[PDB]
Amino acid sequence: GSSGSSGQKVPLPSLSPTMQAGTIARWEKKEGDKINEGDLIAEVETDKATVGFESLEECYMAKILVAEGTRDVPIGAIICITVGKPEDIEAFKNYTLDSSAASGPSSG
Repeated sequence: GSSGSSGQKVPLPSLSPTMQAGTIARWEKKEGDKINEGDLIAEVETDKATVGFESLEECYMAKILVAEGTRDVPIGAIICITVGKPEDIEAFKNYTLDSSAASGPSSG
């Protein structure tokens, strides 16, 4: 078809039972920062408390769609992206979900 960008979207995983939405406490890691399985990727604030999202494996921060502090973060809402190499990060440095918006959440 078309082999261009090869990244991985990270859908805000429900770190709770009745978790409907969370808040990106902090991005323990940054863009271009190497991540290792277990290494804290970021913290999420839930009615329960501030949870810690661990990595699923080795990789690097592709893009951080949702920054830290973003409140009202729904479950599944890509929080960040991951790649297999840093040489791709750069390419992902300038990534946008469907280039189309005015001011705020639009989602065409």
